Parts: sequence; C-alpha cells; structure tokens
Amino acid sequence: HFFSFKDAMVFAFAPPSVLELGNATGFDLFLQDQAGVGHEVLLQARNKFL
Amino acid sequence: GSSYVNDFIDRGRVKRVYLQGRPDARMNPDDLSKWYVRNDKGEMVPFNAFA
Amino acid sequence: AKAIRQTIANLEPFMPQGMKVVYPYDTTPVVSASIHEVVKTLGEAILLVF
Repeated sequence: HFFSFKDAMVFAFAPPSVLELGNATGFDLFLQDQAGVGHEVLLQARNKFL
Repeated sequence: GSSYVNDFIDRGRVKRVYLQGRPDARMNPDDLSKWYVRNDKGEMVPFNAFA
Repeated sequence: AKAIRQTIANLEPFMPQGMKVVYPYDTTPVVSASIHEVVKTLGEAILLVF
C-alpha cells in the first residue's frame, strides 16, 4: 500500500527475533578507505557496489 | 616557545597549526634582539631597551 | 606480536611506492625460541630414556 505514497520511499520492515542485536537483519559491512581518497570516490564506490 | 593556535584538516585528518620564529632569528643571544614588541601607541620597541 | 603483524598485514596493500615496513627491534623471537628449545629438550629427554 505504501507505494501509493509516491513522494517518499516509505519502507516498512519487521524487527528481528531478538531486538538487542540489531534493528535490521541479514548482513552488514562498511566500505572504508585507508588511502584518504576523499568522499566522492567513496560514494561512487558505494553506488557502484549497489 | 612554538605556540599552538588552532587545528586544520588535510587529506582526511585533523592536524594542528604551530607558530614560531625563523630558524635564523633565535640561534644565539645576538638574535634575541631582532624581535620587536609594539608600544601602546603604534611605535616599535626593541628587546635591547628592556632585556 | 601476532595481532600487530596481522594489523600490518591488513594495512600493507595501501602503502605508497617503495614503502617497506621492517622490524628493527623485537623481543618476541627469543620467547618463541626458548619455548621451542625447552619442548625440544623434553622430547629428546623422553627419547633418550626410552
């Protein structure tokens, strides 16, 4: 039904089994950069990975 | 004494800014007279007057 | 020492050009050689008694 709310990405999800662990479920990782390549390179890498 | 004013970022890391005289104006007691201190009316007073 | 070598192994592919990391001072191989020497002398003591 929330696709009838066309201006906002209204994304509803269920909590996990226990709530102490995380608010989402599945996996999680951070794309980071030790070389100091900036922020545009890192965001381009994030959207490339997506 | 190489004072510490504030910080500055560079290449993704906040580092610091120092402030000190030249490597050629503190090296011997003859070069402690190159530094001038401002008077209370815009004039300049050397360190030979009072030190 | 093992965790420090693992951290340098995770930080080594992001070196600049010609940037080698060497270990000039280290007091861990004397500990490893000492425990290996006493377990070796234990082994040959059991072998000589047999």
